[PDB]
Amino acid sequence: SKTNLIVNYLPQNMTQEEFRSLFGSIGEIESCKLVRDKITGQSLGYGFVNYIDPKDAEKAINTLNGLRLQTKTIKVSYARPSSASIRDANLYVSGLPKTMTQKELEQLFSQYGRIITSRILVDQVTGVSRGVGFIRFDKRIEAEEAIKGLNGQKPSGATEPITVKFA
RNA sequence: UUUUAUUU
Repeated sequence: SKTNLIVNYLPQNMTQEEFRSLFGSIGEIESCKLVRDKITGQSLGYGFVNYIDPKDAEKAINTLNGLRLQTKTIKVSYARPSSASIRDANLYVSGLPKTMTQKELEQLFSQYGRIITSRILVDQVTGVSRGVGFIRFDKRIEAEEAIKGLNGQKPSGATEPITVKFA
């Protein structure tokens, strides 16, 4: 992209100043905002940082992505243009082979469009896949095509069919 | 039904 970044998985405790302070260390910022609920005013867990120099936006991703703050591992990536087309493109998937890895889940779903995030939920005990997860596409239309194409289908080698629906 | 919460 260029100069605008979206930072996800920010801890609920991180303030607007600590946010600007953390990213301001990379280089000059034209603007940045820790997004908060319109009514409660509480952090929504993500924010945006727009640098003056695109080289610093690149440095921010290279140096800050994966930084562990409190219980989170933040993600820093390029913010795609604010368009209604990228909204509601999150899918909840279930019935996946428990042997399936995130790499395979994304290869399966990538046929339908650019994947923003993907995750396989694991048992909060032994760490065994639950065969359930999420896939967030770039465009809502791509998620629509993935539902039509994969909902109720059996992914190569799978003995059981998977379920795909909007989160 | 997520590192609850990826477009201010």
